[PDB]
Amino acid sequence: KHSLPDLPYDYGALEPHINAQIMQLHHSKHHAAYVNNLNVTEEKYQEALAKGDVTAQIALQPALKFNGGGHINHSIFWTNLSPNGGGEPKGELLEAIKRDFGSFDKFKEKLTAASVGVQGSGWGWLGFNKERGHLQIAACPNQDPLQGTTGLIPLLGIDVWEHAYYLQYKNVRPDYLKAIWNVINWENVTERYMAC
Amino acid sequence: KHSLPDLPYDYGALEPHINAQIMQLHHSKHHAAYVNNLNVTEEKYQEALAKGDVTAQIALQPALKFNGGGHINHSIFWTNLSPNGGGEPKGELLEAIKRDFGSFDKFKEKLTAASVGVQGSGWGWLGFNKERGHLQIAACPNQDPLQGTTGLIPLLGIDVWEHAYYLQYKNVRPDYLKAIWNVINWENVTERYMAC
Ligand SMILES: [K+]
Ligand SMILES: [K+]
Ligand SMILES: [Mn+2]
Ligand SMILES: [Mn+2]
Repeated sequence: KHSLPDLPYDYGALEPHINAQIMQLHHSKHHAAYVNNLNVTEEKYQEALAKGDVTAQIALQPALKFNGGGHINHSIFWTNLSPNGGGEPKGELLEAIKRDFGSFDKFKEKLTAASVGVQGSGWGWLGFNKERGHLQIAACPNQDPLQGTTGLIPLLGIDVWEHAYYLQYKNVRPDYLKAIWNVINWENVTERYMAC
Repeated sequence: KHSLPDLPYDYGALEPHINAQIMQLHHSKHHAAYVNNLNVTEEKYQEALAKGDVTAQIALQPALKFNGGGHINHSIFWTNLSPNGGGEPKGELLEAIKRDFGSFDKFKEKLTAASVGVQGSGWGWLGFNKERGHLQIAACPNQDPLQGTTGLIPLLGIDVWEHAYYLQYKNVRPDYLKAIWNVINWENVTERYMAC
Protein backbone atom coordinates (compact mmCIF):
# COMPACT_ATOMS: atom_id res chain seq x y z
CA LYS A 1 0.00 0.00 0.00
CA HIS A 2 1.31 3.43 -1.01
CA SER A 3 0.28 6.81 0.35
CA LEU A 4 0.26 10.49 -0.50
CA PRO A 5 3.43 11.99 0.98
CA ASP A 6 3.11 15.18 3.03
CA LEU A 7 4.48 18.32 1.41
CA PRO A 8 7.75 19.40 3.13
CA TYR A 9 6.47 22.99 2.98
CA ASP A 10 3.33 25.15 2.94
CA TYR A 11 1.23 25.24 -0.27
CA GLY A 12 2.04 28.93 -0.73
CA ALA A 13 5.76 28.56 0.04
CA LEU A 14 6.80 28.78 -3.61
CA GLU A 15 5.14 32.16 -4.18
CA PRO A 16 5.32 34.01 -6.51
CA HIS A 17 7.03 31.49 -8.80
CA ILE A 18 4.32 28.82 -8.43
CA ASN A 19 1.13 30.06 -6.79
CA ALA A 20 -0.59 28.36 -3.87
CA GLN A 21 -3.63 27.34 -5.91
CA ILE A 22 -1.63 25.17 -8.31
CA MET A 23 0.39 23.59 -5.50
CA GLN A 24 -2.79 22.77 -3.58
CA LEU A 25 -4.55 21.26 -6.60
CA HIS A 26 -1.45 19.47 -7.89
CA HIS A 27 -0.82 17.79 -4.52
CA SER A 28 -4.22 17.20 -2.88
CA LYS A 29 -6.15 16.40 -6.07
CA HIS A 30 -3.86 15.18 -8.86
CA HIS A 31 -1.25 13.32 -6.80
CA ALA A 32 -3.88 11.90 -4.43
CA ALA A 33 -5.80 10.45 -7.37
CA TYR A 34 -2.66 8.72 -8.68
CA VAL A 35 -1.94 7.10 -5.30
CA ASN A 36 -5.49 5.85 -4.80
CA ASN A 37 -5.69 4.45 -8.33
CA LEU A 38 -2.24 2.91 -7.90
CA ASN A 39 -3.40 1.04 -4.78
CA VAL A 40 -6.55 -0.17 -6.51
CA THR A 41 -4.52 -1.29 -9.53
CA GLU A 42 -1.89 -3.17 -7.50
CA GLU A 43 -4.80 -4.84 -5.72
CA LYS A 44 -6.24 -6.19 -8.99
CA TYR A 45 -2.80 -7.19 -10.22
CA GLN A 46 -2.15 -9.36 -7.16
CA GLU A 47 -5.35 -11.25 -7.90
CA ALA A 48 -4.56 -11.78 -11.58
CA LEU A 49 -1.03 -12.86 -10.74
CA ALA A 50 -2.20 -15.31 -8.07
CA LYS A 51 -4.40 -17.21 -10.53
CA GLY A 52 -2.03 -16.86 -13.46
CA ASP A 53 -4.37 -14.67 -15.52
CA VAL A 54 -1.86 -13.37 -18.10
CA THR A 55 -4.54 -11.50 -20.03
CA ALA A 56 -5.62 -9.68 -16.87
CA GLN A 57 -2.01 -8.71 -16.09
CA ILE A 58 -1.48 -7.26 -19.58
CA ALA A 59 -4.82 -5.42 -19.58
CA LEU A 60 -3.76 -3.71 -16.32
CA GLN A 61 -0.41 -2.43 -17.60
CA PRO A 62 -1.61 0.97 -18.84
CA ALA A 63 -3.25 1.80 -15.50
CA LEU A 64 -0.34 0.59 -13.38
CA LYS A 65 2.20 2.50 -15.44
CA PHE A 66 0.13 5.70 -15.57
CA ASN A 67 -0.82 5.78 -11.87
CA GLY A 68 2.40 4.23 -10.60
CA GLY A 69 4.34 6.68 -12.73
CA GLY A 70 2.19 9.53 -11.47
CA HIS A 71 2.99 8.64 -7.85
CA ILE A 72 6.72 8.17 -8.49
CA ASN A 73 7.11 11.35 -10.56
CA HIS A 74 5.26 13.67 -8.22
CA SER A 75 6.83 12.29 -5.05
CA ILE A 76 10.24 13.16 -6.53
CA PHE A 77 8.98 16.52 -7.85
CA TRP A 78 7.87 17.78 -4.41
CA THR A 79 11.39 17.15 -3.05
CA ASN A 80 13.01 18.82 -6.09
CA LEU A 81 11.43 22.14 -5.06
CA SER A 82 12.00 24.34 -2.01
CA PRO A 83 11.16 27.85 -0.82
CA ASN A 84 14.91 28.10 -0.11
CA GLY A 85 15.92 26.69 -3.46
CA GLY A 86 17.14 28.48 -6.56
CA GLY A 87 20.60 29.66 -7.51
CA GLU A 88 23.19 27.20 -8.76
CA PRO A 89 24.39 23.84 -7.45
CA LYS A 90 27.86 23.51 -5.91
CA GLY A 91 30.41 20.77 -5.45
CA GLU A 92 30.54 17.56 -7.45
CA LEU A 93 27.15 18.15 -9.06
CA LEU A 94 28.29 21.47 -10.55
CA GLU A 95 31.46 19.79 -11.84
CA ALA A 96 29.52 16.90 -13.35
CA ILE A 97 27.24 19.43 -15.03
CA LYS A 98 30.04 21.56 -16.50
CA ARG A 99 31.75 18.36 -17.63
CA ASP A 100 28.74 16.87 -19.43
CA PHE A 101 26.99 20.04 -20.61
CA GLY A 102 29.78 22.60 -20.95
CA SER A 103 28.43 25.01 -18.34
CA PHE A 104 25.50 25.44 -15.98
CA ASP A 105 23.71 27.75 -18.40
CA LYS A 106 24.02 25.38 -21.36
CA PHE A 107 22.49 22.79 -19.02
CA LYS A 108 19.54 25.08 -18.19
CA GLU A 109 19.02 25.65 -21.89
CA LYS A 110 19.11 21.94 -22.77
CA LEU A 111 16.72 20.91 -19.98
CA THR A 112 14.40 23.82 -20.82
CA ALA A 113 14.32 22.89 -24.50
CA ALA A 114 13.53 19.26 -23.73
CA SER A 115 10.73 20.34 -21.39
CA VAL A 116 9.16 22.93 -23.69
CA GLY A 117 9.46 20.50 -26.61
CA VAL A 118 7.24 17.82 -25.06
CA GLN A 119 4.27 17.35 -27.39
CA GLY A 120 1.29 16.83 -25.14
CA SER A 121 1.76 15.99 -21.46
CA GLY A 122 5.04 14.76 -20.04
CA TRP A 123 8.18 15.44 -18.04
CA GLY A 124 11.63 16.86 -18.61
CA TRP A 125 14.35 15.03 -16.68
CA LEU A 126 17.98 15.39 -15.65
CA GLY A 127 19.08 11.83 -14.91
CA PHE A 128 22.17 9.75 -14.21
CA ASN A 129 23.27 7.04 -16.66
CA LYS A 130 24.81 4.37 -14.39
CA GLU A 131 26.22 2.38 -17.31
CA ARG A 132 28.09 5.33 -18.86
CA GLY A 133 28.75 7.23 -15.65
CA HIS A 134 27.45 10.58 -16.88
CA LEU A 135 24.48 12.96 -16.58
CA GLN A 136 21.81 12.87 -19.25
CA ILE A 137 18.67 14.75 -20.21
CA ALA A 138 15.51 12.93 -21.22
CA ALA A 139 11.82 13.66 -21.72
CA CYS A 140 9.05 11.22 -20.83
CA PRO A 141 5.47 11.15 -22.11
CA ASN A 142 2.48 11.39 -19.78
CA GLN A 143 3.36 9.74 -16.46
CA ASP A 144 5.99 7.27 -17.70
CA PRO A 145 8.57 7.21 -14.86
CA LEU A 146 12.17 7.86 -15.85
CA GLN A 147 13.91 4.89 -14.22
CA GLY A 148 11.30 2.26 -14.98
CA THR A 149 11.22 3.04 -18.71
CA THR A 150 14.74 4.24 -19.57
CA GLY A 151 16.91 2.98 -16.73
CA LEU A 152 18.22 6.47 -15.91
CA ILE A 153 18.29 7.40 -12.21
CA PRO A 154 16.20 10.56 -11.75
CA LEU A 155 17.86 13.63 -10.22
CA LEU A 156 15.59 16.56 -11.17
CA GLY A 157 12.17 16.53 -12.78
CA ILE A 158 10.10 19.27 -14.36
CA ASP A 159 6.38 18.58 -14.79
CA VAL A 160 5.08 20.05 -18.04
CA TRP A 161 1.51 18.73 -17.89
CA GLU A 162 -0.68 21.80 -18.37
CA HIS A 163 -2.16 21.45 -14.86
CA ALA A 164 1.29 22.27 -13.52
CA TYR A 165 1.24 25.82 -14.89
CA TYR A 166 -1.91 26.77 -16.79
CA LEU A 167 -3.77 28.64 -14.03
CA GLN A 168 -0.83 30.98 -13.63
CA TYR A 169 1.10 31.02 -16.92
CA LYS A 170 -1.65 29.98 -19.33
CA ASN A 171 -0.19 28.63 -22.58
CA VAL A 172 3.19 30.30 -22.10
CA ARG A 173 5.14 27.22 -21.03
CA PRO A 174 8.48 29.09 -21.41
CA ASP A 175 7.47 31.56 -18.65
CA TYR A 176 6.68 28.67 -16.30
CA LEU A 177 10.08 27.08 -16.98
CA LYS A 178 11.88 30.40 -16.54
CA ALA A 179 10.27 30.76 -13.11
CA ILE A 180 10.76 27.23 -11.76
CA TRP A 181 14.55 27.63 -11.72
CA ASN A 182 14.04 29.96 -8.73
CA VAL A 183 12.70 27.18 -6.48
CA ILE A 184 14.81 24.19 -7.55
CA ASN A 185 16.10 22.48 -4.42
CA TRP A 186 19.70 21.88 -5.54
CA GLU A 187 20.40 20.36 -2.14
CA ASN A 188 18.02 17.49 -2.92
CA VAL A 189 19.30 17.04 -6.48
CA THR A 190 22.82 16.76 -5.01
CA GLU A 191 21.70 14.01 -2.60
CA ARG A 192 20.11 11.97 -5.37
CA TYR A 193 23.30 12.47 -7.36
CA MET A 194 25.69 11.41 -4.56
CA ALA A 195 23.53 8.32 -4.00
CA CYS A 196 24.44 6.91 -7.43
CA LYS B 1 -0.55 27.51 -46.76
CA HIS B 2 -3.13 27.01 -44.00
CA SER B 3 -4.71 29.65 -41.79
CA LEU B 4 -6.49 30.11 -38.49
CA PRO B 5 -10.22 29.91 -39.20
CA ASP B 6 -12.46 32.63 -37.74
CA LEU B 7 -14.72 31.54 -34.90
CA PRO B 8 -18.38 31.35 -36.09
CA TYR B 9 -19.38 33.03 -32.82
CA ASP B 10 -18.21 35.40 -30.08
CA TYR B 11 -15.60 34.14 -27.57
CA GLY B 12 -18.14 34.44 -24.75
CA ALA B 13 -21.00 32.82 -26.69
CA LEU B 14 -20.69 29.48 -24.90
CA GLU B 15 -21.14 30.99 -21.43
CA PRO B 16 -21.55 29.65 -18.80
CA HIS B 17 -20.65 26.17 -20.07
CA ILE B 18 -17.23 27.18 -21.41
CA ASN B 19 -16.06 30.61 -20.28
CA ALA B 20 -14.78 33.33 -22.61
CA GLN B 21 -11.23 33.17 -21.27
CA ILE B 22 -10.72 29.54 -22.31
CA MET B 23 -12.29 30.10 -25.73
CA GLN B 24 -10.07 33.12 -26.34
CA LEU B 25 -6.87 31.33 -25.27
CA HIS B 26 -7.78 28.06 -26.99
CA HIS B 27 -8.44 29.80 -30.32
CA SER B 28 -6.08 32.81 -30.53
CA LYS B 29 -3.11 31.19 -28.78
CA HIS B 30 -3.22 27.39 -28.96
CA HIS B 31 -4.83 26.95 -32.39
CA ALA B 32 -2.84 29.84 -33.89
CA ALA B 33 0.42 28.22 -32.76
CA TYR B 34 -0.55 24.92 -34.44
CA VAL B 35 -1.31 26.64 -37.76
CA ASN B 36 1.91 28.66 -37.81
CA ASN B 37 4.03 25.62 -36.91
CA LEU B 38 2.14 23.55 -39.48
CA ASN B 39 3.03 26.05 -42.23
CA VAL B 40 6.68 26.13 -41.16
CA THR B 41 6.78 22.33 -41.07
CA GLU B 42 5.17 21.85 -44.50
CA GLU B 43 7.71 24.36 -45.77
CA LYS B 44 10.66 22.25 -44.56
CA TYR B 45 9.03 19.07 -45.81
CA GLN B 46 8.74 20.41 -49.36
CA GLU B 47 12.47 21.08 -49.35
CA ALA B 48 13.41 17.64 -48.02
CA LEU B 49 11.06 15.98 -50.50
CA ALA B 50 12.44 17.96 -53.44
CA LYS B 51 15.99 16.74 -52.83
CA GLY B 52 14.98 13.25 -51.76
CA ASP B 53 16.21 13.63 -48.17
CA VAL B 54 14.44 10.63 -46.61
CA THR B 55 16.06 11.21 -43.23
CA ALA B 56 14.79 14.79 -43.18
CA GLN B 57 11.26 13.64 -44.06
CA ILE B 58 11.21 11.09 -41.23
CA ALA B 59 12.69 13.52 -38.70
CA LEU B 60 9.84 15.95 -39.49
CA GLN B 61 7.02 13.45 -38.94
CA PRO B 62 6.42 14.19 -35.24
CA ALA B 63 6.08 17.93 -35.88
CA LEU B 64 3.85 17.57 -38.93
CA LYS B 65 1.55 15.12 -37.18
CA PHE B 66 1.35 17.14 -33.95
CA ASN B 67 0.78 20.55 -35.59
CA GLY B 68 -1.20 19.26 -38.55
CA GLY B 69 -3.34 17.25 -36.15
CA GLY B 70 -3.74 20.29 -33.92
CA HIS B 71 -5.04 22.35 -36.84
CA ILE B 72 -7.39 19.63 -38.10
CA ASN B 73 -8.78 18.76 -34.66
CA HIS B 74 -9.48 22.29 -33.52
CA SER B 75 -10.94 23.44 -36.83
CA ILE B 76 -13.51 20.64 -36.49
CA PHE B 77 -14.02 21.33 -32.77
CA TRP B 78 -15.04 24.99 -33.30
CA THR B 79 -17.79 23.86 -35.69
CA ASN B 80 -18.95 21.11 -33.30
CA LEU B 81 -19.96 23.78 -30.76
CA SER B 82 -22.65 26.46 -30.93
CA PRO B 83 -24.40 28.90 -28.59
CA ASN B 84 -27.60 27.42 -30.03
CA GLY B 85 -26.45 23.84 -29.64
CA GLY B 86 -27.35 21.31 -26.98
CA GLY B 87 -30.31 18.97 -26.71
CA GLU B 88 -30.46 15.81 -28.80
CA PRO B 89 -29.91 15.14 -32.50
CA LYS B 90 -32.87 14.28 -34.74
CA GLY B 91 -33.41 12.38 -37.96
CA GLU B 92 -31.03 9.80 -39.39
CA LEU B 93 -28.26 10.65 -36.93
CA LEU B 94 -30.49 9.85 -33.94
CA GLU B 95 -31.51 6.57 -35.60
CA ALA B 96 -27.91 5.64 -36.36
CA ILE B 97 -27.05 6.39 -32.73
CA LYS B 98 -29.88 4.31 -31.22
CA ARG B 99 -28.99 1.52 -33.66
CA ASP B 100 -25.27 1.39 -32.82
CA PHE B 101 -25.34 2.41 -29.15
CA GLY B 102 -28.78 1.34 -27.93
CA SER B 103 -29.99 4.83 -27.04
CA PHE B 104 -28.80 8.43 -27.01
CA ASP B 105 -27.94 8.26 -23.31
CA LYS B 106 -25.85 5.10 -23.63
CA PHE B 107 -24.02 6.99 -26.39
CA LYS B 108 -23.36 9.97 -24.09
CA GLU B 109 -22.05 7.58 -21.47
CA LYS B 110 -19.73 5.75 -23.88
CA LEU B 111 -18.28 8.94 -25.39
CA THR B 112 -17.88 10.47 -21.92
CA ALA B 113 -16.07 7.39 -20.60
CA ALA B 114 -13.69 7.35 -23.56
CA SER B 115 -12.96 11.05 -23.07
CA VAL B 116 -12.46 10.94 -19.30
CA GLY B 117 -10.35 7.80 -19.68
CA VAL B 118 -7.68 9.44 -21.85
CA GLN B 119 -4.39 9.18 -19.95
CA GLY B 120 -2.60 12.44 -20.58
CA SER B 121 -3.71 14.76 -23.37
CA GLY B 122 -5.97 13.64 -26.19
CA TRP B 123 -9.40 13.61 -27.80
CA GLY B 124 -12.61 11.65 -27.55
CA TRP B 125 -14.28 11.06 -30.92
CA LEU B 126 -17.57 9.92 -32.42
CA GLY B 127 -16.65 8.80 -35.92
CA PHE B 128 -18.04 6.98 -38.94
CA ASN B 129 -16.53 3.67 -40.06
CA LYS B 130 -16.94 3.75 -43.87
CA GLU B 131 -15.92 0.11 -44.29
CA ARG B 132 -18.47 -1.26 -41.80
CA GLY B 133 -21.12 1.41 -42.31
CA HIS B 134 -21.61 2.20 -38.62
CA LEU B 135 -20.81 4.82 -35.95
CA GLN B 136 -17.84 4.24 -33.69
CA ILE B 137 -16.21 5.82 -30.66
CA ALA B 138 -12.45 6.28 -30.46
CA ALA B 139 -9.92 8.20 -28.40
CA CYS B 140 -6.74 9.71 -29.83
CA PRO B 141 -3.57 10.72 -27.99
CA ASN B 142 -2.23 14.27 -28.08
CA GLN B 143 -3.07 15.84 -31.44
CA ASP B 144 -3.25 12.67 -33.55
CA PRO B 145 -6.12 13.38 -36.00
CA LEU B 146 -8.88 10.79 -36.17
CA GLN B 147 -9.06 10.18 -39.92
CA GLY B 148 -5.35 10.28 -40.66
CA THR B 149 -4.48 7.68 -38.01
CA THR B 150 -7.53 5.40 -37.79
CA GLY B 151 -9.41 5.99 -41.04
CA LEU B 152 -12.64 6.92 -39.22
CA ILE B 153 -14.45 10.01 -40.54
CA PRO B 154 -14.81 12.49 -37.65
CA LEU B 155 -18.30 13.64 -36.68
CA LEU B 156 -17.92 15.06 -33.15
CA GLY B 157 -14.78 15.74 -31.15
CA ILE B 158 -14.23 16.51 -27.49
CA ASP B 159 -10.89 18.06 -26.55
CA VAL B 160 -9.64 16.73 -23.21
CA TRP B 161 -6.25 18.46 -23.12
CA GLU B 162 -6.17 20.25 -19.76
CA HIS B 163 -6.03 23.68 -21.44
CA ALA B 164 -9.55 23.02 -22.69
CA TYR B 165 -11.05 23.05 -19.19
CA TYR B 166 -8.57 23.64 -16.37
CA LEU B 167 -9.14 27.37 -15.82
CA GLN B 168 -12.81 26.72 -15.21
CA TYR B 169 -13.20 23.12 -14.04
CA LYS B 170 -9.73 22.49 -12.61
CA ASN B 171 -8.99 18.76 -12.38
CA VAL B 172 -12.64 17.73 -12.48
CA ARG B 173 -12.74 16.53 -16.09
CA PRO B 174 -16.18 14.92 -15.55
CA ASP B 175 -17.73 18.35 -14.81
CA TYR B 176 -16.29 19.74 -18.05
CA LEU B 177 -17.74 16.83 -20.04
CA LYS B 178 -21.11 17.14 -18.33
CA ALA B 179 -21.25 20.80 -19.37
CA ILE B 180 -20.09 20.52 -22.99
CA TRP B 181 -23.19 18.53 -23.97
CA ASN B 182 -25.11 21.82 -23.63
CA VAL B 183 -23.28 23.48 -26.54
CA ILE B 184 -22.84 20.57 -28.97
CA ASN B 185 -23.89 21.75 -32.42
CA TRP B 186 -25.90 18.67 -33.48
CA GLU B 187 -26.71 20.44 -36.73
CA ASN B 188 -23.03 20.33 -37.72
CA VAL B 189 -22.56 16.73 -36.56
CA THR B 190 -25.55 15.80 -38.75
CA GLU B 191 -23.97 17.46 -41.80
CA ARG B 192 -20.69 15.62 -41.35
CA TYR B 193 -22.72 12.43 -40.94
CA MET B 194 -24.86 12.93 -44.08
CA ALA B 195 -21.68 13.65 -46.04
CA CYS B 196 -20.43 10.08 -45.58
K1 LIG C 1 5.08 4.66 -1.21
K1 LIG D 1 -6.60 25.11 -44.21
MN1 LIG E 1 1.56 16.83 -12.41
MN1 LIG F 1 -7.06 22.10 -27.58
